[PDB]
Amino acid sequence: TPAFDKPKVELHVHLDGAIKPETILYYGKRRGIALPADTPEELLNIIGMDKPLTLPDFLAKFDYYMPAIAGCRDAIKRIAYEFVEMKAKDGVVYVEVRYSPHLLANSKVEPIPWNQAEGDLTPDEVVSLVNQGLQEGERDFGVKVRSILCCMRHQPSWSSEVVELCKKYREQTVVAIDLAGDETIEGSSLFPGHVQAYAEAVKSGVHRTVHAGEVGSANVVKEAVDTLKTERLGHGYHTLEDTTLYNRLRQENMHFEICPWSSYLTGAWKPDTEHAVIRFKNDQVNYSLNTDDPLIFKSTLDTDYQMTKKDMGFTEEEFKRLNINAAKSSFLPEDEKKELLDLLYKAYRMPS
Amino acid sequence: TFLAYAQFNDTEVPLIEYSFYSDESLQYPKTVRVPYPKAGAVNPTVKFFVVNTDSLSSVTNATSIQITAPASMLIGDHYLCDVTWATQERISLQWLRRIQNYSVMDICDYDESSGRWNCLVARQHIEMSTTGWVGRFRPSEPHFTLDGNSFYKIISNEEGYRHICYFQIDKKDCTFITKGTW
Ligand SMILES: *[C@@H]1O[C@H](CO)[C@@H](O[C@@H]2O[C@H](CO)[C@@H](O[C@@H]3O[C@H](CO)[C@@H](O)[C@H](O[C@H]4O[C@H](CO)[C@@H](O)[C@H](O)[C@@H]4O)[C@@H]3O)[C@H](O)[C@H]2NC(C)=O)[C@H](O)[C@H]1NC(C)=O
Ligand SMILES: *[C@@H]1O[C@H](CO)[C@@H](O[C@@H]2O[C@H](CO)[C@@H](O)[C@H](O)[C@H]2NC(C)=O)[C@H](O)[C@H]1NC(C)=O
Ligand SMILES: *[C@@H]1O[C@H](CO)[C@@H](O)[C@H](O)[C@H]1NC(C)=O
Ligand SMILES: *[C@@H]1O[C@H](CO)[C@@H](O)[C@H](O)[C@H]1NC(C)=O
Ligand SMILES: [Zn+2]
Repeated sequence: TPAFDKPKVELHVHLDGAIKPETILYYGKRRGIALPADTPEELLNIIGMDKPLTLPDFLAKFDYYMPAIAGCRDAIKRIAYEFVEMKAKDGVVYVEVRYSPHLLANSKVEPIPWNQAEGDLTPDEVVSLVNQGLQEGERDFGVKVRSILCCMRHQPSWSSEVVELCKKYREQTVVAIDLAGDETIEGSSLFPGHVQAYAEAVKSGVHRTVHAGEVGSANVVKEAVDTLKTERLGHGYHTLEDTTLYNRLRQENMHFEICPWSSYLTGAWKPDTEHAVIRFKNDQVNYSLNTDDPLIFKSTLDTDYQMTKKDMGFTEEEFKRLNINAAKSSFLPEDEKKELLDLLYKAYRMPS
Repeated sequence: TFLAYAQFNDTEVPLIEYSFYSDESLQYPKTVRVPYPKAGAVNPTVKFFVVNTDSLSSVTNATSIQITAPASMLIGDHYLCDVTWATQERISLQWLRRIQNYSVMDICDYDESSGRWNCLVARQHIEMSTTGWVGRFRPSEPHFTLDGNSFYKIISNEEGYRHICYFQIDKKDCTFITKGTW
């Protein structure tokens, strides 16, 4: 049964990690990019985890498929569209999607990624294609969709462009800047290229979220809020290791993008503990339920709601209010945030 | 200024083969073979490019700029089925799904700072049929006004009659300027 069969809101999901096996498989054959399988279904297994491995083995899954997609215009605009559909197939009524535009380009890229040759597709045009792939999904599948452009932790060089793209494509669906990749790289959060980008984000009105606290000290979180000035937090588990900061964060109403099924599988949550979330629920904190990389997790957004309802006795009353929260914390103009809430309040049945 | 063109990839389109006999001087019959997709077989695939003939080099290979199909078209087989220039810097394209009851029009503008073609999705125009296929044999061609902000096009009305409809580049509906039993 559809664990929570009402409208939902999703804020933390990577395009990178929400692709269709079938369409990876298609571009593999078309481009002659070698692939570790031939069934669509056999492939979801080789790419997917069900044993909760670790962040090295997780990032290794990207290498199986990404060479087939990146640098290929036809493919990008597609997955962006196909993505919106899979969101509509879950409860979702509004999504924010993140990806790194550099990770999909093959021309004009600092270290040209995925060991692919030069080089026709510039990152500026990847972003452009994506928008259009999403616009065409929003229209067709009937879920409002905005995008978040990722900076990459190990690449402060890029992060300047990222914010600049965020700026020019603010009309075409990009609403925020993220920073993913690797927390545990020493003093990443302070790299001049990164922080100056986030400075320009604040300066230019570009909203801000940061991957932090997932597998990394509470201090990574501190850095993100303080110098980076993040409005929202990706994952953010191990912020419960500093009760001062944690309680001042609840005070200042910080939003926590939570990825339950993700945590289990990344190993960022050791299963002996209560999940970082049950506490968040009990502390009445501002948080949302997300899926992260549903392709690699072999998951739908229902998997993350199934988990919290079963494993940790989440009620529909809770599910309702965290989605209200997600909507409140969303990076929409004031404007549409009002009507997103309206849609939500009406569906549920509370005062609007 | 610009030369647009289509590119067709027939790699996996099967071949029809038949004998050709020629003048009786030809001792062994020639086998003609032709990429030709019979019903339900593998079709060609298409791509679309525009090149600027004014900035041609003779020291550099020409930059051809691709305009991808709409995403709705990309999820399966499709066709490029009409191209019609609208202004000096605006080009309109019509795509059609292999199941020929759904088609999409793109309207693309030259982008000075990028040097590629922007196809505003806001400017798309979906066209479809529930009772059959789109167009008499294909989607009809648009005729634009001089400034290229609006165009006329023959589309079937709801009584089922083909009449001239009047479109605004970004407004999603159109106005019939003729009706009747003809
Ligand atoms: C017309 O459409 C067809 C699609 O059928 C297409 O022909 C295909 O071209 C792709 C792209 O080149 C071919 O794949 C290549 O095959 C060769 C030799 O077998 C490979 O060496 C190529 O280079 C790769 O080699 C390694 C692969 O792991 C790596 O070194 C690296 O990743 C290289 O990319 C590449 O695999 C493919 O064989 C055909 N498809 C078939 C099966 O017919 C053609 O490209 C299209 N033409 C145009 C203009 O679009
Ligand atoms: C034909 O149309 C083209 C496309 O608009 C014109 O080319 C532009 O010329 C003006 C200069 O007057 C510039 O603003 C643009 O940069 C040009 N576009 C480019 C880069 O091709 C042209 O004026 C027209 N007439 C000609 C040259 O025959
Ligand atoms: C242009 O392209 C062809 C084929 O890719 C190549 O052989 C030729 O050397 C190129 N010319 C220049 C000027 O680089
Ligand atoms: C197109 O026609 C086919 C056959 O009747 C049918 O599968 C489908 O509903 C139609 N699709 C659209 C979008 O009209
Ligand atoms: Zn993430």
